[PDB]
Amino acid sequence: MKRTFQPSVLKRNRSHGFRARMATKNGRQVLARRRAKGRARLTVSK
Amino acid sequence: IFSIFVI
Amino acid sequence: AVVKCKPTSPGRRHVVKVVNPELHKGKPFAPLLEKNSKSGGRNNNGRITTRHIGGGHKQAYRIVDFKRNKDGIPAVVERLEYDPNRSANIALVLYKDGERRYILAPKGLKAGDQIQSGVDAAIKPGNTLPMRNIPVGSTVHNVEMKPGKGGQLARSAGTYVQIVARDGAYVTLRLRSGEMRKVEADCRATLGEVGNAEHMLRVLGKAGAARWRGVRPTVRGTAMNPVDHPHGGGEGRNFGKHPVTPWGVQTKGKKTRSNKRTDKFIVRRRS
RNA sequence: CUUUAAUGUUUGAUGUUCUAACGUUGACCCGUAAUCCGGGUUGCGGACAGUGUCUGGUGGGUAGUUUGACUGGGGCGGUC
RNA sequence: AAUUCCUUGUCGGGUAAGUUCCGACCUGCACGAAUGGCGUAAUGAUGGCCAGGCUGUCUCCACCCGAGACUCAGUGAAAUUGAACUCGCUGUGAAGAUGCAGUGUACCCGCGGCAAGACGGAAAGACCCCGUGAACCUUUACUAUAGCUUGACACUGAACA
RNA sequence: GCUCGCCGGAAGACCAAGGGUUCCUGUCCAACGUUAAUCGGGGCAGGGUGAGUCGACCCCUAAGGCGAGGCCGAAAGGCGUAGUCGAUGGGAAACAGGUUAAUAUUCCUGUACUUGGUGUUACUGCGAAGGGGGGACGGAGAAGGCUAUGUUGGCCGGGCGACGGUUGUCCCGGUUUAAGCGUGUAGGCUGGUUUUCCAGGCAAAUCCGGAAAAUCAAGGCUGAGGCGUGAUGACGAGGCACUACGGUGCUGAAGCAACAAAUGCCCUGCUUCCAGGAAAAGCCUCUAAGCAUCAGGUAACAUCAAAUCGUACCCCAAACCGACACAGGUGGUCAGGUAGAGAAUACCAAGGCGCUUGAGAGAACUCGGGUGAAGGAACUAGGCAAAAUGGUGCCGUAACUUCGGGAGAAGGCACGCUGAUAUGUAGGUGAGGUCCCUCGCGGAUGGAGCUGAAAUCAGUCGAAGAUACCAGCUGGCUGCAACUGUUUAUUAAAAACACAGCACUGUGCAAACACGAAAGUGGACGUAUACGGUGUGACGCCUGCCCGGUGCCGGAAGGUUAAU
RNA sequence: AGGACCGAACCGACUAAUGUUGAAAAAUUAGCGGAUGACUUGUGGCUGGGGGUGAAAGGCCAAUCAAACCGGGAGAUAGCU
Ligand SMILES: CC[C@H]1OC(=O)[C@H](C)[C@@H](O[C@H]2C[C@@](C)(OC)[C@@H](O)[C@H](C)O2)[C@H](C)[C@@H](O[C@@H]2O[C@H](C)C[C@H](N(C)C)[C@H]2O)[C@](C)(O)C[C@@H](C)C(=O)[C@H](C)[C@@H](O)[C@]1(C)O
Repeated sequence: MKRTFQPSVLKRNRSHGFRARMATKNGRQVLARRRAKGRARLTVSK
Repeated sequence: IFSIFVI
Repeated sequence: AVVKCKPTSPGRRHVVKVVNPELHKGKPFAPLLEKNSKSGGRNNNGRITTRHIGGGHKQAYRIVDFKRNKDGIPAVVERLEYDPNRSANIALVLYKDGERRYILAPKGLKAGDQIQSGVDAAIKPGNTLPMRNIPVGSTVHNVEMKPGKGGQLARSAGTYVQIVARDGAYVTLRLRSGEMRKVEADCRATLGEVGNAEHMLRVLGKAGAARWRGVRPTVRGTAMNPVDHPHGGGEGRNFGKHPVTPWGVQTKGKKTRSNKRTDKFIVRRRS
């Protein structure tokens, strides 16, 4: 049957990508936390 | 147990 | 011409269409169209804010001159058109200066008749005029409320307004609602009743007829649980509440008009 | 140095009139090739409307809670 | 009767025989007129009842063809499990015993079969109650409150009566 | 390699999405593969993605997003103008063939085209972020014209048959060919041309729009396909070579006609209907400021530019979503023969597969199928399941009915094959020949050739001719719900929800009402024949009494009553 | 002409058996409903947690729903085991 993950990069980037993340005070805090955590992929982009 | 049983 | 349908299927059995033969078959006057694009009853917040709205056919917007400024110049009504955006029909017009416009379509309409606006202008169906200059008792349709503003009263199929008096700088009108409202007299007001009238008599006949006019189903209060709506739960029908809107204010008689800014203008409310 | 009453006031209640705060989701003008905003002229409305503080009413629309114990299971009854 | 407790009410019909069904009666425990009454052609993977056809549904099961089950070769799981040298009966016993008493029976060990028992496995019961437990829902429970509404003062002025 | 079997509206073929080297070649078999494994989508190494024309980038915008200023908000922020982004839609242009182990409309051969720059030569009013035109649009239906495509004959090449026959009215195979350029057809739409004038198109306009006349009517767009050319080209049955036995070279016949024929194209057409059917740019035209020898504009020829990024492979799946090499889910494209109404179904072609444990046994039981004496629902909660019905034509068909229905009610009869009517008919198609002519892809007449149902009569085989596959069971009484529809993704599809119809009630527009501290937005670019809310639920006949309670509407008196 | 009829694709999910450490955390097989419409479908957009959406089942809001998930208050409190 049709399951929950129906991949699509356009939507991926638009919803979770760097710039999207960057477009909101909290989206930025998202990055900030991940940087402080020393994460190797801030936001799974190209 | 349920609840199905008886009762 | 109102016409029953033969029951070659349930949900035609009951249908009753209005067929207007003298209505322009074919495409409308292109340069008086702009896209309309549907609302889905939704806010600029994305929040359904008027329920029961969705789908329906596509609908391009006809412009329609409500103000009626082209005073002096006369025009001729080329043809009568169907408008999806309203109950009434519209008449493509053509003033002598070569300009085309969209008027409503008073009961007389009929291609070839001659229209004109302004303080001069024949008292005759279709001609717009300050009520300053329309004889008390006329049956004047699409009426302005603020002089020069637009025309906002009696625009629906078959509607009309009756000028009953005019002391001072003011006129008192008899709105179809039966209200008695004063209006500034300097207000434009096109002459006669508006068309279709028969519009009233269609019967639609099936579910789809509603859906494809962009109306979505209405789900009764008491068909839902307590959390959804003040009505019902009950283990079997049940009610036992004074009826209310899904936000708790009573329907069935509670007036809900509160203005004051505009009470000066209402002479006598309807019943 | 007045009640049976009335001219000058400082002051409430009501009714008319005015424009000058205030409204304008009328019209026109400019910023400006701009259905936002602002400025301007003007018509309409006009000390109303609206708003702030205070205040009586209404208020399951929304929230937090309470709704006893005994008991030959518990409830109902009875008891305290 | 989607409403009738008493109830398989009573009468009529259908059956050899009918607590259902069809038609009636009215004694409606406890129908009733837009939380609509009574009807209704057509429609319905809708509920109840009947008949023809049909038959392995049944009397009552037989044979056959294929896929497993069985044997060999290769690969190779699972839940459960205090420890096991893990029989029957009658009785005792935290009250339904493989394990206590008494007694009967039984050479040691597989493989294929079957599920009567291990109060078999699986989920720290939902029913039951209990906790000065939780949550959502209700209202003429209590206390508040957004909203709606009332007046006063401010923004707020001038006249004449 | 030879048989055998399975899919063939797929289990074949091309992609998008998604994956991201899974592609190809060597090499290895530990781990991965539900077994072995010499094999692999597995390890290691090397190779492989070639574009002015396909696509992205790009121009253009829809929904919607962002948003200088701005309005609003304790802060964070919210909304929105000018704009600026955003394809799921619009926008210039390449085709047939060949070649790589692996890409190719990208490389090669043949043959083309698009738009700009520059130059030459002619000829000319050029010119906007502006006006107008166009682009530009729905559903259903109806045929006609036509292609793909098929069938047969002719043509070409090959065959003379492992077993009676096959020199023939016999067998097998092939018979394919593009863009481009020329032609402008079936057929669609539309009266042209000139002069003058004008409150419109924010300014301007010669354009569009409007008003007059004036004169010929045949002018103009649009346009499948065919035909010519492209093409002495290519492809090509089949041949001969060699091959390291996978393949690889070379050579090369005919290449016509008739009939049938789409759901494709003509057709963004035509007819009709109501529910009334994006936007913007490219393109065309118009002028303003502006330039007037200039610059620009138009044409012919010549030449130069067209970057960058994608291009392997899987793509109804072992490569994507499902933790798996998982009986599931996954949008678009193509579509042959025989029978058939058919994209159903059965058997095949092209092509692709036999599903990554097998080998034997022929027990109980379980799963899935086949047949069954006599009986025929006795089974059971219940005919659950099985069984039966099943096509086409004609005959024929009850209550009731909203006059449509009920109806495929029910129930009958025929059905194959052969001959004849008729060496092949009714019909369809249609070349010659003759006349006509604005000579054409015209028209009229013309009937060869081709194609070819159904009927009847006569005869004939089987137990059986709708012979397989495929393919309604029917009727009677009754509750409920009018009906099509919707629902508890994953124990409830119903009598529940919805529905059209009905009623009450609110709402005069800065509407009621809803989201929102607010700005604002929806309601609606609507306006009482409208909109919200509530109940009821097609239709038919109808809907009685009670306002004491609770609520709502009205009520300028009086009693009680807040801040002050 | 039709929320018209029979019936594939496509969309549904009425019955049964199988399966229940599945082939599958809802399917398979045989039957079944709709199939020009309130139809069905690809791409992209908007709606946010006492909030959304809901032809209404307390349905759905990523295998989670009478108040989603992640982190925090946090070692909530637990007269109970
Ligand atoms: C398919 C697969 C599932 O099986 C079924 O669902 C069967 C059909 C249920 O019966 C179904 C059907 C039925 C009839 O039970 C037989 C019904 O009464 C119950 C409630 O659910 C069972 C057995 C239920 O047990 C029963 O639950 C009762 C509370 C008590 C009973 N016990 C006293 C013996 C107990 O065995 C229960 C809870 O699901 C078992 C727990 C452990 C599980 O959740 C496990 C994971 C099951 O879901 C399952 C095995 O995976």
